[PDB]
Amino acid sequence: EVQLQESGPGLVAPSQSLSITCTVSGFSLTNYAVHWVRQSPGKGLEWLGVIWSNGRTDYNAAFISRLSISKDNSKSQVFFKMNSLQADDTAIYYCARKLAYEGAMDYWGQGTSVTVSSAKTTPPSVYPLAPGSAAQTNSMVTLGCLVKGYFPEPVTVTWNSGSLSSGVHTFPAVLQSDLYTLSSSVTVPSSTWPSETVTCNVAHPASSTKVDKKIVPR
Amino acid sequence: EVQLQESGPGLVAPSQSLSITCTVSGFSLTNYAVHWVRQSPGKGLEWLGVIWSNGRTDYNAAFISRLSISKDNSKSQVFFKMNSLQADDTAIYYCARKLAYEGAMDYWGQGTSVTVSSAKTTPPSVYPLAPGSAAQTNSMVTLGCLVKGYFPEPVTVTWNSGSLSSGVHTFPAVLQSDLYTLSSSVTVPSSTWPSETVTCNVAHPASSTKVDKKIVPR
Amino acid sequence: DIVLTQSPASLAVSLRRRATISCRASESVDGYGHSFMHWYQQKSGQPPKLLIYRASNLESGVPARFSGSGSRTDFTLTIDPVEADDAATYYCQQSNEDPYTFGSGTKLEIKRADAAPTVSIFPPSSEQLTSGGASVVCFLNNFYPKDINVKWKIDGSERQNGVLNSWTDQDSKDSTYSMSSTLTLTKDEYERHNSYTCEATHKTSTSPIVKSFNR
Amino acid sequence: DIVLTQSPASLAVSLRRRATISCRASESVDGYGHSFMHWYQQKSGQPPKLLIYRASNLESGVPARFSGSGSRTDFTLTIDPVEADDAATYYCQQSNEDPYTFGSGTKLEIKRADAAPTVSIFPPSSEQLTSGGASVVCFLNNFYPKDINVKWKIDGSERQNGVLNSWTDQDSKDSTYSMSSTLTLTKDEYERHNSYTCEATHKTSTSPIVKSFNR
Amino acid sequence: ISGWFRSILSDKTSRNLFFFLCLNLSFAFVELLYGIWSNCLGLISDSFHMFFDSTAILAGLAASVISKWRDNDAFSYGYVRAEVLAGFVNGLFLIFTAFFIFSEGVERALAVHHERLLLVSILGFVVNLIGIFVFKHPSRQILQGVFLHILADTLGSIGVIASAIMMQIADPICSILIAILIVVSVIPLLRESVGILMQRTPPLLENSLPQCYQRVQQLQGVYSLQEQHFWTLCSDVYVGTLKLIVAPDADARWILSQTHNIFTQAGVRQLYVQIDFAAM
Amino acid sequence: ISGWFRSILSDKTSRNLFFFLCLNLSFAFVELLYGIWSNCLGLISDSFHMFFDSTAILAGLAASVISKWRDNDAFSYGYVRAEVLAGFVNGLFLIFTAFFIFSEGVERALAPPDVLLLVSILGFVVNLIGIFVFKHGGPSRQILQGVFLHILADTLGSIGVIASAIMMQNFGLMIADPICSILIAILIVVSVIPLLRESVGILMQRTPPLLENSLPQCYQRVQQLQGVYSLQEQHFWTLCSDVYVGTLKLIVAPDADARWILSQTHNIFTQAGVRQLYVQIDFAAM
Repeated sequence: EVQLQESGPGLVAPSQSLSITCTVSGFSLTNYAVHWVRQSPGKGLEWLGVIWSNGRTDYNAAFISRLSISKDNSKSQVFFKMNSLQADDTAIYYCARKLAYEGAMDYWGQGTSVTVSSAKTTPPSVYPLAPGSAAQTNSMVTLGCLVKGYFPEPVTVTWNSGSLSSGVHTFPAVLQSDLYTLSSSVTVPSSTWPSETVTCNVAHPASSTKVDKKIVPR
Repeated sequence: EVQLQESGPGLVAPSQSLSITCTVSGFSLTNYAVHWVRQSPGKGLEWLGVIWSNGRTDYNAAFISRLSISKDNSKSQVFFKMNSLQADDTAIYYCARKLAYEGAMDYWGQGTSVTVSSAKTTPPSVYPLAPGSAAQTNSMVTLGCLVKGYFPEPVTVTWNSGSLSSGVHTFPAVLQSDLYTLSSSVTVPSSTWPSETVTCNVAHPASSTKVDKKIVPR
Repeated sequence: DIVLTQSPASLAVSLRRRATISCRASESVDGYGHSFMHWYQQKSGQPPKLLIYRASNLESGVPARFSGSGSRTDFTLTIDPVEADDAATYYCQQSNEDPYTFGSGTKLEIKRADAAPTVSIFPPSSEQLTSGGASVVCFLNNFYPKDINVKWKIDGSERQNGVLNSWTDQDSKDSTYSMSSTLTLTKDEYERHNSYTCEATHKTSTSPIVKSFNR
Repeated sequence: DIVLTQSPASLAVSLRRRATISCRASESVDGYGHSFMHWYQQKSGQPPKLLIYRASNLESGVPARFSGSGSRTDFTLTIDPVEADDAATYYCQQSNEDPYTFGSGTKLEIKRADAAPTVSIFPPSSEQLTSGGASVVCFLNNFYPKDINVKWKIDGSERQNGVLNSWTDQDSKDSTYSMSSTLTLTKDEYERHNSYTCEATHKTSTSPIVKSFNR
Repeated sequence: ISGWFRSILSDKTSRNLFFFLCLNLSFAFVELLYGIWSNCLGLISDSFHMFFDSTAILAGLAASVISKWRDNDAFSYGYVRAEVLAGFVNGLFLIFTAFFIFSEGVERALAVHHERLLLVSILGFVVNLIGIFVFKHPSRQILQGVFLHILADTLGSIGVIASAIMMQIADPICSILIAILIVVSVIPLLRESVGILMQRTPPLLENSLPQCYQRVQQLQGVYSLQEQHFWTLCSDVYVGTLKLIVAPDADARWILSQTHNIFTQAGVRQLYVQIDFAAM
Repeated sequence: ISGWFRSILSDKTSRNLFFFLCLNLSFAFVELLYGIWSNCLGLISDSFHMFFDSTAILAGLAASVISKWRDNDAFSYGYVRAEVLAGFVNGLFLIFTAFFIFSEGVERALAPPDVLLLVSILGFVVNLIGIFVFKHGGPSRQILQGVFLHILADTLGSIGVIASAIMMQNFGLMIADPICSILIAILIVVSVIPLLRESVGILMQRTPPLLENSLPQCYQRVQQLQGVYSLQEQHFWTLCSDVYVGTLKLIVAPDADARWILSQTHNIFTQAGVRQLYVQIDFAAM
């Protein structure tokens, strides 16, 4: 039941400030230190800092001039503030409960992706992908949901609101012309489509866009 | 995945020896102390002892003359041997992992009931329990499984091998004539009985008795 | 050793209220600002589960509605708000001295609106009659309170000789109780009468509930 | 700061075998018999999960098939037996010096028997067509190994201009991969041609897989 | 200056101590004058011995006033050790001169009567009797030595009485006698001061330390005891250090509190317990 | 006692002290013979002053021998402090004789009496070979320093006697005799001042002077450790020469890594020269 949840802006303009709030449950900030660690494809995992239960803070020396960590024990929140963000600060930021009496981090949050760019948020474009006519019906049939034209990362793509999970193959985003595209492939027995309803739910928290696209045969 | 499972004789003759083997998983015996604690309706929870990672053993001073705890790290087993078993030694015995750097017990085994008596192990007698005739069919219909004449505790009574669990009311055993009586009650929809199969499964590890009896209308 | 006394022995609290359990230690379990006192919860047919360690620290993963406080010899475990799952026996354990000792235990009872018992009756099965016995059993499920009266009528005859009552612990979901009232007889005793009735007297209604069968 | 180098960069291990990952520290991360080195596992789209702390201690609840060893500057993480779910990136982190630093990471790839790619095609939707674009997507699911070739045939014309390929991480149950090969065009470019074919070349068979549609 | 002249009138015991030291110094000056005028080596030896007794009292007062001082970066433990040092120095200055007295004796014994007024020996006897009567009943190793030395002064005054009545040469024998008496008087104070200064285990703590070690070993999760060092800082102030090895998961807070309780009951004011978690 | 003599010759300083003491005692027997030949007039005084010297070298040699004894239950730290005590006694010896030399000047200041100078010359040659032997006096630091200072004081006293005597006969200036003694007592007191200051500092449980200037930086480095809240009750003292003992209590976070804090604190104070370190660790409430 030990949980850490980060909430922060997905898109931050370069040289502005980034503020993330980590809310914790299942443990108290009165006896646990909380670390902040970012992970990027370039620099990999990278420790940023830690806040201790009495309010003592420690920082990575490379960030001591532009980083601050605060907390409030009553509401069980930890605040992460960074100043003068550049293009290399685009990363997944995680708040981590340190393992007790050890130098490792035993619990992690899901992380928030922060992209540092001057582009604007674009709501996603959701398109169904049905098999061409009825060729190759077989017993196994594949369908697709193309999410093209969103910015920035990420989006959650789900089929039938999580009731169906097997056969879901979601693909990572590809960047072209500053704009992001992805596809999600699902498979299902032929006795189920188009017998009942299947749908592609696309959630874009950056623009708060919810799409419930209905997949229909041609 | 931290788990402790005890295995020991449910029935122990008076003035004999009791030996329980606790198998641990999810943690090593090389860095955790294991406590042994017994619970009885008369004396409540009683702490018996602790074995440490190096093999140091501490005992309750009331059991210093008849208790011995050992272990082996390779198979992750802790051995608990008590001597001069008496009438008040019948209790549920648990091996518990110690909470690290504290005096508490963070994880517990399910416990083994140990009954110290001169009576012999009697396999249970399983009796079906259906409503008389078809009076008061209604929408909710109650069925029962009666366990008479077993010794000692426990018996695991399940319905459809545990597939159905809602509305299942198992009653505690009662002693009479040095033997034991137990009743299990289940509530099922009227359209479900006697439509499909409902069964009572009784497991008595003391006599190694397994029953998967069908419940049939009268 | 250090003797821990838990007051009250039993506690009855309603939904979304506050429950307070007190542990008294004969000697101080304090050392240098640390109170070596821990709180466990034991539900129905389960091993004890740690709630508090060192008298104020929540174990990782237990809900935030539990809290601990106290020092020296007086300790308090507080549940706020009280849920239906909190129906259990709560123990205090000191670890300041050898041996470790546990409290006597405080059973928390969940308070809710009264419910009429669902009453059913069951005659002996054919297998049990062929065995040599005859057990007639009345089940009273999903009721409140613990206090319930069961009477056995055999063609208008009251019998209190071979009746056994078995109670169940409070349910963790709907906070009700179950009662099994069984009577045992031999073949001639069962077959020399015809009608058997279980009578349920409960505080919900003045009129008792009748459940009868014949032969 | 202490630099941690993880070798190999990638590791391929079959089922039920032993996997060994080495972390080399620039300076000693030892103090008084304790090695302040920890091993994390990060699966597909998941936060890092702590496996080992202090170079030999398994975290509570992790499977026993993980083990750690080493001292000073050389440390070894051993997985035995290797399961399908163990396909992830494994990181070494030191906590002996400020700041905490992590290793580069070793990606463990699960080796299994080769599988032919299940190949499907999907033309642009009517809604995307009316929008102004046209995207044709060929999906290659459940194959082994990572290496695979995708070609696009347009009435017998080969095009490598507007094709984007997307890989997936190795599956945790069946240890396979997926390919999304998309092509984008405008209105007239899509409708001036009729037949579109996606071609799958894999090491499993010499004959490539043809998936075609018209209009 | 003038404040001290009126301060001792307000109190009584400090006035008695002032009278003690003043009479000691005055009679030391008198004996030195008479031994210079005469050739009474026994009288000169008693003068030197008491001279140093009065200096012992004065240095004890100075050591107390310095030990009252505060601690700082240089002196983290305070200036309490000065007390011990004062006593030690006294013994050294009581062993040097007395031994030198030995010299003058045996020297004279190999190769100037001047009776004049040799009756001052009974005056010294009366003064030393008054002194030991007044002193018949943290100031442990400051005034115990002074009591021993004034007892030795009484015995030495008896010896010089014998030498004077024999004079009417038995002076070297009484000189070496008082030297031996001074040495045997300063043996125990020197032994206590040497024991403290050598970082020895406190003698009042020695017999209770095996029980403390056994009780500490009994604590749950303790594996072994290492590097136990106990010493005396000043009077009834003991400093102790020890390293515990404990289980890898041991309750270190509880073990620390229990160890401190065990050694606090035994009289150790300052304790340092270093807890080391074992690998196995 | 048979094995004791082998131990004495095994050590460098112990054997040098034993040889110097034996040579002083042979010079002693020769002197005392010339005295019991009725020439004892100043001879026996010189003889007991030199016996006091022999006592000083005996104290130094005994301290050197005892300091190597194995530690026991009563003496947890061993017997190394016998070194420092020697440097305390020897210096405290050299002051005392200084005053007497001072006093000796007074004996020849008011009414100086004129009471064959060879024994001073042999004592001088003894003193030169002694200072040649003990040139190292610039655990055996306090022992060698005190013994070298004693040898230097005796050498100075021989210089003063010889200078006074050569102004007596060949030059005939009677005034210059007490002033030599006054000046040379002054010189020996100033010579023994530093050894006494260091010995008093060590025995007063004072912070080591070499360790004192690098201690705030160590405290700062311990403060920078992750999870350390505060430092208190830091006590550093000198056991024997170059051996420092330190104790300190840290308050830490309730979940701090105690193992790593202990290792880092021990490393920090080990680079500072502390040989025995006791770091108590106290976990805070919050």
